[PDB]
Amino acid sequence: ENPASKPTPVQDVQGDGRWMSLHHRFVADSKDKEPEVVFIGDSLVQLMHQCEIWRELFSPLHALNFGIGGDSTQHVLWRLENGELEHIRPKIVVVWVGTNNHGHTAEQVTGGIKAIVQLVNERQPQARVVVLGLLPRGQHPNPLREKNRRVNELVRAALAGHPRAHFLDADPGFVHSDGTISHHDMYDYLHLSRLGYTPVCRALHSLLLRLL
Amino acid sequence: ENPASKPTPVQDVQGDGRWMSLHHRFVADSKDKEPEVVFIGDSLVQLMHQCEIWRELFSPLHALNFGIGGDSTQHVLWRLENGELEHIRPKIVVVWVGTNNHGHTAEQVTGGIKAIVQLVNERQPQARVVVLGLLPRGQHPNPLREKNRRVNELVRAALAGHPRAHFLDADPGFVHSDGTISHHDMYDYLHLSRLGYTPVCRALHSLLLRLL
Repeated sequence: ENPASKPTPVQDVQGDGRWMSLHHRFVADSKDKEPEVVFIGDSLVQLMHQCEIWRELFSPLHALNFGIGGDSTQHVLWRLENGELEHIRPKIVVVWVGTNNHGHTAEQVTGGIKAIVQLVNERQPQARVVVLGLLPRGQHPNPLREKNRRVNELVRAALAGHPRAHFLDADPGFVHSDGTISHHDMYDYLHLSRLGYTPVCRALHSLLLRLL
Repeated sequence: ENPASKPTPVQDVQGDGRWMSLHHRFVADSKDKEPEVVFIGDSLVQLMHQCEIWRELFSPLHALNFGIGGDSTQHVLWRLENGELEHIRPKIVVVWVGTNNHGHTAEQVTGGIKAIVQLVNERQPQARVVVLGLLPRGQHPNPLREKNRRVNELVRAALAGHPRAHFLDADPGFVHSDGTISHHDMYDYLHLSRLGYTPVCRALHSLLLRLL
């Protein structure tokens, strides 16, 4: 198996059960609500709900945010299989995950993203899927930039022939000419500041509006 | 040794060097600035700079935020020893760390907090130190709540006899009568929402103003 595409929950090694609490909250959300758009992924998804305004762009679209910080592809795959797509019939599912897949190759991460798209295509066949590219990270040039770029190439190639599957590069050019990423854009060179989120969210929002 | 009080940097096992970038940024901050207050700790400190307004309460006090998500006590101790207290002469240092010290007992975590206070007392003897209590976490009752409470008891007892060392319980009562924490307060039952931050920041700000 590709570990990136074998669905598995996060194991609690801390003791407070937070990841399963989040999953259960989302399951309840889907049971009780009727979203047009559901967003799922890692902290870049989750903190959009706080740290960008979410309220002005995405709230109007009738959206649920199932981001969880730290998730890898296989965790998002498990969550979609285990309740978060039940009781709903979204028009669009937005996926943003793979930057946390440490120890997986770029090809394995791509297989995890492809597996997520396929599950959504099975469980929610009416939905369009939007996959976001993995953003650059690290203050300076480093292997995860190359990795992330290579996933993006491979995912873009995989989705090119997919009528209702859409790859979106949301990066406005966070890596400057000198190789650096500004902490004004990503405060810790991974996570977006409010300023970082603006261009990202703008780009997503445009696409969503087109599709919708 | 108590692992919580043996200073050690976070080892990069991902490859993008972000933790050392953050440390180096803070070192540069201290080299170039003249804070009256420096805040140091984990993500509860770091995201105050974003996710609470920071700008209206803490900015006026001439403050630097050296929070880093994921740090344990020993990481904060290393960072203070390795450059982040150089070139400055703050009136107050605010410490908030120990919730991430997984695998350390409550007594070991307390020893790490005590070690941090002692280092600040050595390197910046004019400064008052403010330690925040560890907040509850997890949606429901769990061992980390008891752990965190027990650190708070032990730290409060340790600091009681310390003229210029101040323990602040900033918890307004996030654990409700039914044992639960609301995701409106902590979106993932650890990290504070903007709403969660308001009472916390209010309480800190009051204390700071008294002291100052």
